[PDB]
Amino acid sequence: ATSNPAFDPKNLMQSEIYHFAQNNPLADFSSDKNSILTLSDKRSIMGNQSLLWKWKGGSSFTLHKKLIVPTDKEASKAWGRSSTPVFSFWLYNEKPIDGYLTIDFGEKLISTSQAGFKVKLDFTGWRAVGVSLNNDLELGAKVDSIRFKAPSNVSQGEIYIDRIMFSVDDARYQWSDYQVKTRLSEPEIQFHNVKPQLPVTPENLAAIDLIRQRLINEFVGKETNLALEENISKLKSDFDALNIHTLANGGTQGRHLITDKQIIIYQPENLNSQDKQLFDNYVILGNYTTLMFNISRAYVLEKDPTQKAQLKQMYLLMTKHLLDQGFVKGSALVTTHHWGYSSRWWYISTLLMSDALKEANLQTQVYDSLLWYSREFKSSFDMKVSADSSDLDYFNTLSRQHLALLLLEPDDQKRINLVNTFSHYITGALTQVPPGGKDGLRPDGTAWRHEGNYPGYSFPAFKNASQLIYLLRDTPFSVGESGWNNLKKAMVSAWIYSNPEVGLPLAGRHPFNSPSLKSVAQGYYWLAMSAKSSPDKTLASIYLAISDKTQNESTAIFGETITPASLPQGFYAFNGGAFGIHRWQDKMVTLKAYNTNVWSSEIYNKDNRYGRYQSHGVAQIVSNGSQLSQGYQQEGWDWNRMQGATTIHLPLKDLDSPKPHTLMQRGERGFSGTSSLEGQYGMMAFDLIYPANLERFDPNFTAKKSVLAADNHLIFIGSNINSSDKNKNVETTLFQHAITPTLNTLWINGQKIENMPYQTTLQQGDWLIDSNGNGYLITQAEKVNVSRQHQVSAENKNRQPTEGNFSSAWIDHSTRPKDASYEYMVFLDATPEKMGEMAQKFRENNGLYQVLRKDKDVHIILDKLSNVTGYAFYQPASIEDKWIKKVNKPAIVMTHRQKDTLIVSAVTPDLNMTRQKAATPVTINVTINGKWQSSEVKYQVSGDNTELTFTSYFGIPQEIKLSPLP
Ligand SMILES: CC(=O)N[C@@H]1[C@@H](O[C@@H]2OC(C(=O)O)=C[C@H](O)[C@H]2O)[C@@H](OS(=O)(=O)O)[C@@H](COS(=O)(=O)O)O[C@H]1O
Ligand SMILES: CC(=O)N[C@@H]1[C@@H](O[C@@H]2OC(C(=O)O)=C[C@H](O)[C@H]2O)[C@@H](OS(=O)(=O)O)[C@@H](COS(=O)(=O)O)O[C@H]1O
Ligand SMILES: [Mg+2]
Repeated sequence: ATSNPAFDPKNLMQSEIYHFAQNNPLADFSSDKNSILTLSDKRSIMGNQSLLWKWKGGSSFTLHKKLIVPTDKEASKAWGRSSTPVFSFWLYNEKPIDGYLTIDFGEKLISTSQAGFKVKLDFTGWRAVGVSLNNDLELGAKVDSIRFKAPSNVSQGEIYIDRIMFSVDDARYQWSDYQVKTRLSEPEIQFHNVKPQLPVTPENLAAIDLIRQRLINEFVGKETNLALEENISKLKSDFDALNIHTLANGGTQGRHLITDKQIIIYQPENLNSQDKQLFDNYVILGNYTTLMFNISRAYVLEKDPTQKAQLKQMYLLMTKHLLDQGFVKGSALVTTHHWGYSSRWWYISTLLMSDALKEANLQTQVYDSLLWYSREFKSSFDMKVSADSSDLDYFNTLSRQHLALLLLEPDDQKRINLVNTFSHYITGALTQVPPGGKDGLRPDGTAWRHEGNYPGYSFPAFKNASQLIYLLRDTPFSVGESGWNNLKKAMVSAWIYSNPEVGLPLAGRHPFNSPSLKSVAQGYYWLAMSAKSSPDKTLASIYLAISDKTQNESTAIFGETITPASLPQGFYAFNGGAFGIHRWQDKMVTLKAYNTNVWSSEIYNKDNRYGRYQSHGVAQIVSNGSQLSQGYQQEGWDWNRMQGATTIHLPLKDLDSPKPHTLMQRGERGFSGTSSLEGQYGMMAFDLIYPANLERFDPNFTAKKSVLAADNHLIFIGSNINSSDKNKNVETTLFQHAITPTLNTLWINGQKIENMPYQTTLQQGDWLIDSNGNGYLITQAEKVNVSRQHQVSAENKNRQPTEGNFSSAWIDHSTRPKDASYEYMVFLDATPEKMGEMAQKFRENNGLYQVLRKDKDVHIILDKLSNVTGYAFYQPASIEDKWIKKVNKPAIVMTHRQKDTLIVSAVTPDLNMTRQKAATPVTINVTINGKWQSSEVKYQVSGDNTELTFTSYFGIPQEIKLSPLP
């Protein structure tokens, strides 16, 4: 504390704190005859002493401090967000008081003399009080008096006060509690309860105790963001450093506990050097509760009985210090927002210490406290299934904590009702199709957070949701088969679209830091072993592949011999992210588009700044293994040249998102994505349309981009490519990868190229092989550039410069000022000898494929290697074709004529929804030439032709096998 006024307009953000760690510490305080002020070193919040106030009822003391109270607007301007000036302090009662402490603000006040507030004194332990001086008093600039009046209707009494503070605080975070009413309240949990109730029986109680034990087992024998410490020397050393001691008639003294978010009320950047030094002595709750958990785990594993007892005493003392510090029911502590980050491992520690807390008579206090602070999560913790219940962050950061809270309930019947209700909650959250863009699983196996398919959030949710189902398995509390089935679909999908990292197009805002299925591995074991007919051989076979375990290892793990899954082969459509996956041998190709319902990219203030082209009709090829080891290197990466994309090559200042904070650019129409045929063949249809008026986006940049994928190959075609500037800098990237000693060779037309730097220009009938063994045959292009070159780029978080050496090739569309086009073919198993053979078949009147149509209405690709035809109806149309005559909606149709049958698939990749509305099915009428008889696809012969009726739900393809009528 200084001689300056509070909120000194001179230095508004500098908190004025009465902590008494300074010379003449009571200088600014006066008392009436019926009050006595002493320092005590018995307990304190900041510095080693607190104000002991002995009083008779109605007696006052006065703090004399000039307050220049800012408006909410002036506070907000000073800090840069919605702010209010706050008055706060800590008080300790050694015994409860039945009445109210009155705090009054005014000028030159005395016992007998503007505005003020009340604090109920019915409690023991530390409590914090924090009120907005502008919004929470029942204030003219001349305030110099803060009068603390003991309650009238109570004969005498005593109170410890510390850390009386004037600060600028976040306007969201002065919360009401059992001591103070503010303008803000986080209402208490009100648990839902499902009927019928399960009875208290030995069988149901035993199942509850086995669920608790199974949780203990998971935490005592590696969690992300759990700073595990197993060295007991280290736990004892950290614990002693808390300087906790039990006091005579109750409570503790030890270092003050504060959450990472509670520190805001101090404005610590702006603290005077004296206050900062004391503040720096606080303990961050996150660290403290992590320590409680590590001690609990060590306790559970400890074989030495002396050490074991010591670890229990350490845990219970930490528990007593935490409760006495005011982390108790009815104590807001001004705020506890983002409570999970500070407390998640406290919840889990209570499972391990449940019997110790029972014996110490602390279980009801710890349960009431955790329940109270959990009210921040009321939307999930109440356990009433809603459109928001499928929250993927919940499944990651809160679901096991939620279970642990319920198991901590002291009454047996209520504990069984809560865990029964939880099982129903989790089942519904894992079963329902949330409307619109809300979080959760989807029927194609995509899994959404931030209103789209998001592996970076779904992968940790899959791990923990699988664990939850496994914890409850084979009990009266087991998750419904419908939730198991949905989660299996999403997790088998993740195995398909990862190799073992998700591709660049699925990286969300973390390009070059893709999530890996390796982090989810244990979830496959958990979900396999929780099957109704356990083990689920598909999920077990994936667990062994991903975890690098052999068939010989399977018997001990699963109780029967299972062969590790081979990599999935064929084509899989995922219109939930307007993508598809083509798999052949050890390669995965991620084909990705975007549309009204699928954002192109997530770009934040410091994430994915150059990610504009993440979903521009990309076709990233990934062999099984590290993507970095295959040359997907962020340093020097040209963000313009995403593999398969058609882009405008821009300087990075122009490619950067035009929004300083968040942009999630959605497309201009519902239709773009993929479809599949026989689980083997795929097609992408991408209508590249830019916004009419977004800064840095050329409103006239357009392209129609189709890909047909079958076996070892993909046919890429593009048409109707345009820009505002005659296709200047408009380019289609064949590939880009870093040059390393392992990635040193390109082939061009049978010649080995290793020089750096190197440039050449190729054209129709030329071919290349990149260092990852992908071959590219140029089948239509005037100008293909190939470059081995030093590149300068910038990293996606802070735009700081990077550099690296890269091999790349791209089509230059500037040679066709209007409606530029391309065709090329990729071989996934290319060798110079096989590419010589494919080039020869291309020169033989194109024995590889034929484009039957390539315009703004339809792209039709006949693959002559596979004998499959792909039809990208960008618009409804009548066509001239052997098989297809007409389609009445934008759609993707595919055909395969085999021996005695014609197989037809159809879909729209349009999800037919908004951010708000549920997807509904689209009816697609596909007329085919000839008379056919036979899948849920309906057909009707109609003259010399056959009407097929497809139902496209969430872009999930349907197919039918037809055979000719005579
Ligand atoms: C603040 C911001 O830039 N984005 C908001 C999200 O926050 C980020 O995402 C998450 C997360 O999803 O866990 C945590 C961090 O705050 C940020 O990286 C997020 O807000 S959240 O309440 O913090 O989670 C979302 C809201 O959820 S959502 O649309 O799935 O409903 O809003 C983002 O904009
Ligand atoms: C999409 C996203 O940001 N997800 C969050 C995680 O970050 C990804 O994973 C990790 C990582 O934790 O190694 C690092 C990068 O930030 C992302 O690639 C991660 O956020 S965190 O900022 O890394 O802590 C997790 C945190 O989960 S936790 O709450 O289990 O610790 O939240 C993600 O899902
Ligand atoms: Mg003090």
